[PDB]
Amino acid sequence: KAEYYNAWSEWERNAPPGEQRGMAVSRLRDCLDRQAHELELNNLGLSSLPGIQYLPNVTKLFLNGNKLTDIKPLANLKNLGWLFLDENKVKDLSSLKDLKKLKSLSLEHNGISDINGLVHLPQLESLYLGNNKITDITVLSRLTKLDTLSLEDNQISDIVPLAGLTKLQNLYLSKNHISDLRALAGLKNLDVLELFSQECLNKPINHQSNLVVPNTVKNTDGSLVTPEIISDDGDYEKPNVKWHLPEFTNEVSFIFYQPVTIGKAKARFHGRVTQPLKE
Repeated sequence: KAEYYNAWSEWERNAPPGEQRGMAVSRLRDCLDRQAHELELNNLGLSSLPGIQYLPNVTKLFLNGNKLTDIKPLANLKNLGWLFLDENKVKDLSSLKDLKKLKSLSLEHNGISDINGLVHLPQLESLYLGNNKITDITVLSRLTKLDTLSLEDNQISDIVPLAGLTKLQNLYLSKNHISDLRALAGLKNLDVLELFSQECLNKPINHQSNLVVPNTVKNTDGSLVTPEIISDDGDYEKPNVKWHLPEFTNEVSFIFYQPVTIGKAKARFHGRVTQPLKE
């Protein structure tokens, strides 16, 4: 504990060129001294953590509203059940690998794209990944104990990794790039499902005066969703969206609004497909 108090003072003096490192050192000492289960470090602006070697009574770590980029210091908090890292800048989760009791992880607004470190947390029950940069969700197929998964406001178009996650009950997928719901067809245990605000972007094609674009928006059974609104006087004749474009234009689009039911869960699958055109 002398060595701990010491490490923490050195760290307190390395604030980069508005971090509340005094308050943090106070909280760390209070936590260690009382062998507390909770270490509350929210909104301190911290850009790093010192060495923390042995807080094995700590089961709840609150770090919302800091600016951490490296969570290697958390690696030995092996008894953590709840970890909150909202609005940090963490971009690799491999340092969590020995946290086998972790049940809840919040990591909103970190800008993370590489979530492969989740492979080490098969017992996770709640995972909050809203507002990140996630395109590749293939790790999530390992997280078969999740009850709650937020993936909203990411860059996800391939949801196949969720297809076997039948335990899922709360699933937030709004503000992604999802046009095909088939991966959700077996998720009949859902209560909450959010699928609004999709913005899907086709690869460019050449402009033609008679344009014919296959519809790519699919229900959970693979059937095509009839567009609601089509740009530029276009029409729909399944399976195609059609336009007459006597002059070049650089894009056309269409909007879809589809009630979905998966088990008991009811949601609106609602979004836009954009088709860029090359002259």
